[PDB]
Amino acid sequence: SRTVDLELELQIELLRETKRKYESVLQLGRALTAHLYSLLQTQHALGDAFADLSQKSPELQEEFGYNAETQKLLCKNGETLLGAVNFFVSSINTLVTKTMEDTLMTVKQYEAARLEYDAYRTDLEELSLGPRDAGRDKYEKLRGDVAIKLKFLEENKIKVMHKQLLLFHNAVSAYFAGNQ
Amino acid sequence: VDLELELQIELLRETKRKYESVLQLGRALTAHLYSLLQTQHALGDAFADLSQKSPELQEEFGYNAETQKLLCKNGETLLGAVNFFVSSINTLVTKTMEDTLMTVKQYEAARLEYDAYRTDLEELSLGPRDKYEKLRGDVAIKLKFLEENKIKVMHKQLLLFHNAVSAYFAGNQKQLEQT
Amino acid sequence: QAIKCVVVGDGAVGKTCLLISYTTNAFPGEYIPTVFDNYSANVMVDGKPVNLGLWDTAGLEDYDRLRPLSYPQTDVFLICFSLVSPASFENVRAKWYPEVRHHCPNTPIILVGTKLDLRDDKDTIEKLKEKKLTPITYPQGLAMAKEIGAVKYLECSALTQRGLKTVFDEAIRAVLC
Ligand SMILES: Nc1nc2c(ncn2[C@@H]2O[C@H](COP(=O)(O)OP(=O)(O)NP(=O)(O)O)[C@@H](O)[C@H]2O)c(=O)[nH]1
Ligand SMILES: [Mg+2]
Repeated sequence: SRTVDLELELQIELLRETKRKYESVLQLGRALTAHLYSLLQTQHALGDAFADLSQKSPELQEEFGYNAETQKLLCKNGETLLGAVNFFVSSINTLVTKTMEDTLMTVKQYEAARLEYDAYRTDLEELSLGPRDAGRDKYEKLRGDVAIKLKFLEENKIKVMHKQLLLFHNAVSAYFAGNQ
Repeated sequence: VDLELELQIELLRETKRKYESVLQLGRALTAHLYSLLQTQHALGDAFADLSQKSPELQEEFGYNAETQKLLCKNGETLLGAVNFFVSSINTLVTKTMEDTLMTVKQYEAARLEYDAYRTDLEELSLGPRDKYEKLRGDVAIKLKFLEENKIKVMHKQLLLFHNAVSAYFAGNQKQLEQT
Repeated sequence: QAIKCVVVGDGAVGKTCLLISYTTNAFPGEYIPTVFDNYSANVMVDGKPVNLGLWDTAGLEDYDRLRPLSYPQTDVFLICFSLVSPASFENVRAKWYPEVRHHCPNTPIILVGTKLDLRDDKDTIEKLKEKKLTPITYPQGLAMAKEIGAVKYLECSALTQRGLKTVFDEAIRAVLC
């Protein structure tokens, strides 16, 4: 006695699961941004301590200086990285937080409508099983609305993620190329 | 009193300091680096999963997962090195240097007393005990032997650390091309 | 929900002590703990679960180049200054206000008076009088915020905690409004 739009409901479950996983990648990206920022700074300090020690220690002038230059270079290349990651996080935050929420907002209206329609016919039956009488639009309209949104949403999800994954990957790689 | 020693000791302290402040930035480096691997480990898993579950973006989640993974692998080695760095330097600070700085507190307990008891018992004179130098040897020969150690440990420590950082990026770019 | 709060403001003011006191309930004293570290906190703001991310910064010119890197995706800034340091307070408009805006001209800012204790103590009250200076009164700190657009102005001591908890409870409200 339950209404089921099989294909559509399978897609709604998959979108909820995707948002769940994306929100998770999003949390990791944020942490990534914090830790990267903490690292970057140290390497800067470390770069000074070493450089200082380099001048106040001729016995180890070359050894400290060699490390000071490296910690300094890394710090600089790690600024470009931290930037790229902020862009990754920000971009995906919009997708989940806004684009996906727009659709889900429409998915909730449709489900609410599906359930009230089920309660409606059920009430009709347990009313017929009485003094006899044996002789939907909102649900159907909403059902069509989400079908369209799920389609646009999926198209946009692929473009955004394809670009964000490509660039994030490149940045991560570049933080070794120009660093080598 | 004796200038040389107390100019050698005033420098074993400024040094014990800079190395203490290096030991700090080093513990931090460890911490922040450990965190970064956890996130990277988690990110590669999240990416691998999405890769299997998302055919539309299978390649993109695919290579991101691998990268994050080799990166985590290499990072553990780097972390080993950094841990060794900090530790070793820590030994040269909490022990080797303390052992020298302790025989100095002693030397000082029997340092100003001879210069004091001098200006002191100097007042009583004209009206009408020798191992301050034994400890002296244990603050000159205990000291100079420490500086050779500084050089020995730091020279090696400074180099492993640097090669490790270097290796880190070499191994990365290397393996980050076998694809 | 995830909110990102970054604490900036002339070095020596007490931004780090402000975050360690608030999150672990202990003065950063006793050794000065893990440098360049960041802090977070889970708080119940009116029957609501909030994940509060706190970003620490460096106040010396030398870190000017890699400071804005922590600014992106921020939800609320905390420009700090010491009520015992007139020189700092001035930099609130001189350096901080312009920078934070140079990057995020649309983010809610809140002014804070770090070190509300060393304002009525016997010593800094004399040496601060030895330099021909004086503490920072409510007005001008209250006016500084207004001279800016600060969604709020508060004062606290990481040593006494007094007014500490309110600082972050406000930052959250300034966010979800
Ligand atoms: N009495 C008192 N002292 C404080 C307070 N906050 C910080 N201090 C002291 O002020 C000094 C500087 O504190 P700190 O937190 O390091 O300042 P900071 O703004 O983080 N400096 P930086 O940008 O360089 O890291 C420390 O010696 C600390 O004990 C406070 O609320 N009351
Ligand atoms: Mg600080």
